[PDB]
Order: sequence, then structure tokens, then C-alpha cells
Amino acid sequence: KVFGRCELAAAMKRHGLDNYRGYSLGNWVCAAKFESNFNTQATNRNTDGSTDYGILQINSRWWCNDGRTPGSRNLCNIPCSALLSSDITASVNCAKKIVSDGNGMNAWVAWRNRCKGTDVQAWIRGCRL
Ligand code: NA
Repeated sequence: KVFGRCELAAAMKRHGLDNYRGYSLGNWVCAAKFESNFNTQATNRNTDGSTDYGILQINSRWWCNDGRTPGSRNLCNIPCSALLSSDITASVNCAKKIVSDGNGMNAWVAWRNRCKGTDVQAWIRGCRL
């Protein structure tokens, strides 16, 4: 399931992301756009033994358990399966932890390299949330 941009924006806002730890809603929609093109089923399996999962491409080396990633670390305390739902509950809850347990949204390579320093509110203005 791909989300439409404004549908996702509304869902993210209704899960508390608009201005979360200083990141306006547009940051999160932009991150999703460039991490996964809004695809809840996106998966990127890596040579280090980790995999990036779901709409925010959260990486299994640190944040979720998929039963096979070296170190078996799970800082969001979720199965990586929960990051592949059209239910964004786990992706949102885990993203909040990531931003609190580190150097903010720099955890997301696509945010850092595509969304940072831009007018990220462009991604949500037309939704009028
Ligand atoms: Na893991």
C-alpha cells in the first residue's frame, strides 16, 4: 500500500508528528517521500546483514528485530514486520524514539541529503491540515 501524500500527512499529524522535537510535519512527509516513495511495503536488504523497512526505511541493525540482523538490537522494541503495515503506528512510534535516541532526523539518510535545509512545508501546504 502506497499512501497519497496528504493522506499520509494527516495520519502522521494524527499520530503527533507535526513539530515533534522541532520537526514540522513536512519533514516527516519529505522523509517518507524520499525514503520509500510513500510505500509501506518498501524494503532494502543490505550487505551488512541489516534491512531498511517500511515508509520511513527504519534500519534493523539498531531499531527493530527481524530475527537475522547482526547484533540482534531492537531499540524500538518491535518486530520489523510491524513497520510494513498500512497501519503506521509502529513506524511513527519508532521514529519518535530514533529522533530522541540520537542526532535527530540525521538518522534518515534521505532526510539529511534531500529534505534538510529545504522548505519542507511545501510537502503539506496543499493538504491544509
Ligand atoms: Na535488529
